Amino acid sequence: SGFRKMAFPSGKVEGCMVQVTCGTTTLNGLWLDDVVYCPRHVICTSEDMLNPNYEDLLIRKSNHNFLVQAGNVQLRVIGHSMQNCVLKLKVDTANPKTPKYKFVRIQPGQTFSVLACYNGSPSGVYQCAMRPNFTIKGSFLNGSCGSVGFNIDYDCVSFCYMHHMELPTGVHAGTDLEGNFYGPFVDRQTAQAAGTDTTITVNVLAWLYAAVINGDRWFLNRFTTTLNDFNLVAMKYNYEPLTQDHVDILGPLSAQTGIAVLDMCASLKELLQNGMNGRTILGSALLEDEFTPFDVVRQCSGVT
Amino acid sequence: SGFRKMAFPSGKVEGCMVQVTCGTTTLNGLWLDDVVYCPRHVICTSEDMLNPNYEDLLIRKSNHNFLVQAGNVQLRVIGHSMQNCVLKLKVDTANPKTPKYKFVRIQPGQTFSVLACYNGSPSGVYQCAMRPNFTIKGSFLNGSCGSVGFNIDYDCVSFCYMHHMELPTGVHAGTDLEGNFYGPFVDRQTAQAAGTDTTITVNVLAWLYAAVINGDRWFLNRFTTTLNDFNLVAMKYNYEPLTQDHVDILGPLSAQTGIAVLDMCASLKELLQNGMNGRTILGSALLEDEFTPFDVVRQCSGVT
Ligand SMILES: O=C(Cc1cccc(Cl)c1)Nc1cncc2c1CCCN2
Ligand SMILES: O=C(Cc1cccc(Cl)c1)Nc1cncc2c1CCCN2
Repeated sequence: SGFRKMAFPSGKVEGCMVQVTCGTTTLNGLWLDDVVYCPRHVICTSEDMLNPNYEDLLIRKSNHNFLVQAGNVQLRVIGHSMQNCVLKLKVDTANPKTPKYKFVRIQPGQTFSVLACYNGSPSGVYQCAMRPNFTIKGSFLNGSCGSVGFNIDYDCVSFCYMHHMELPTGVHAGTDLEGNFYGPFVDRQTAQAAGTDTTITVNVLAWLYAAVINGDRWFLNRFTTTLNDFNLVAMKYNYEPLTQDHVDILGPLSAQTGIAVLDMCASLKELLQNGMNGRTILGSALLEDEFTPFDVVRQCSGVT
Repeated sequence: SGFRKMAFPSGKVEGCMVQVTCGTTTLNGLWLDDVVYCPRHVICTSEDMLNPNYEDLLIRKSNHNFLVQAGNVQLRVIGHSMQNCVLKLKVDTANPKTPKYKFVRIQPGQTFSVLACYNGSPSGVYQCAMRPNFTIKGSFLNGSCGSVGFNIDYDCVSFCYMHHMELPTGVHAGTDLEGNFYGPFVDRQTAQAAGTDTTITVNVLAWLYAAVINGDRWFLNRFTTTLNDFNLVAMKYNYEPLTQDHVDILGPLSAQTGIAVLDMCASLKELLQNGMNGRTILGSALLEDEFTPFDVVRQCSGVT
């Protein structure tokens, strides 16, 4: 029992982290096979970031201008190319610690672990979610760029995020491993404001199921609702609309607890309308939305 | 910017996790050098746990009864000994992945990362604190025993906890790596109730400093207080008494923000008395106490 914001074990990803320096800029790179992936803004100075023309800036760079260091050893760069907002640096050595891996582009509401790095060295690991406004609420300082987000399925690492920037609002934006940003963000130091950060309803419901499984049941009420009635309330509280796909995904949690999905929706509706009244659920005074239904099943079953 | 409940990168500890089986019981072991450490209740059946005489149960066990598996390979047990509540299984092979390590016994209020494991395989990593009642609020299922808690200082892993049991209240108890339980708990299936789970005041203050550093300042007020006045309020709210040692430890955070420790105490006093009023601090609707002052400085400075 007990329910924690748990990240995947980071060892497989730690073995991929390298330092990439170009000119005066140093950030993190991801070394998989004989390619090092990193944010293309490694070629920029702080001035260049105001209005960068990446193609023009990249013309002035050669393979020997990209310094890649894996631990205390230097890797030889034998090629470089720009794919969207990432640079792919071909090195002459395949990473001996390359795990089985995939590059995936996640949807909003999906969770992943982040291995925060500086100078190619890991500092910490934490769990987060891709927000519905395509930002992440991370913990990143200067030099954290190129730190990655990932999920693990047994021995396969699915890389889904690469850190690129912090918006003026303190929230984070980045790309998938093909270099395409999540959301409308661009790698420029310009006014970029995020849209509404709505709550991931299906995740809140999964976490309510995790609470019941772990014994916190005070919020269970004698009511039920319909998808349309629930969604009227969810719109009012800036919650994402719940669909039949979401109800389907909550099926195993509904079966495990014997609480119909729409009954849990009615409990969530009353929590939104009445508040917590100074009470807590799984040690939280607010409704947690960074656990997917898959995360709840995984944590509650012990998948290694 | 941004502030997350961050765990240490787990790779160094993942390379130490093994499966230990004795009879019908399987749990996790920690393989460091040529010794595998594990909870001594690996020799017990579920019936034995009601009133175990570990010395008597251990007499019936020989080296060949302890099955140790590191990945898909079996380790040869050439000796075994009981040290307090842990078994030390001497194997014929030194762990090639043994990191630089220490065994430390932490004090209540101190935080550490847990690598939750099942069958010697890592499932997740999360950050927790040793509660003032010597319990931990973990996320452990059956088979998680022997999972460890640790801190990392550059390349040295300081192991501080080994998981042993879940109390009837859903909270967790375990030992340091010398086999001594934290708190008054015993490795027996008997009525063991935890004492008052008080809030770690110094950690709440550190987290209030982290909030100011990250821009959440609404709770800062025009008041100050004294240690004795603050402590009268802290007693009323089941908060640990704040000492001059704690004020000293918050010195760097006080200097960074320019907010005197006793001024932050007065802000915390008003938060306790008036509540949050539906507001949040660092995305939390309650006062977080599982970040030490060292954790706040580490996260806010980027120590790798
Ligand atoms: O945001 C940037 C630099 C940057 C500027 C403009 C565009 C792009 Cl793509 C990147 N780096 C960063 C990332 N995460 C966190 C923090 C920083 C620096 C300040 C402290 N925190
Ligand atoms: O508590 C025990 C077994 C046990 C019984 C009595 C004494 C001792 Cl030392 C150990 N194992 C466990 C640990 N953490 C979590 C969960 C379990 C099983 C139930 C599910 N969760």
